[PDB]
Amino acid sequence: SKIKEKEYAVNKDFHTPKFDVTVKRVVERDKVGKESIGFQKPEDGHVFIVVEAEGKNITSEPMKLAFLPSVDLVDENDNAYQSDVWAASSYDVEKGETSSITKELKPGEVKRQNKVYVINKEKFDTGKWYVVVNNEYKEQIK
Ligand SMILES: [Cl-]
Repeated sequence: SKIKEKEYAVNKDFHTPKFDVTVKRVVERDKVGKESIGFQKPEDGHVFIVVEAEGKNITSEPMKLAFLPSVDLVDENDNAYQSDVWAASSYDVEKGETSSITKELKPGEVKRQNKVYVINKEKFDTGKWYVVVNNEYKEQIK
């Protein structure tokens, strides 16, 4: 139809030894970016699936960004998807998240970890989908 975006609220925090990972929402959309920096569109029959997430260092020492837990979009056949780093970057600027990130998070510091996937729309729309955190939690979004 004329519906450009469909949203799935999660709004849950998941505890891992070093980080509390919050998953805010998953968004199905036709494009990412800003008019100033240009827009990106997925190719025919595909959509961008955006998983908005963030991690908070809950230890008393700085921890490396490399240790942030994995957050993956997973289908009913257990295929876990790899984020499109370019689309994710456009989506980040789109949201005003424009600042190089640091290599470590400080104690109590929060770091955005938005993922953007390019998925077949029919597959996304007709199947069951989940967000898997640290290969430890499985949250069904649809
Ligand atoms: Cl805690």
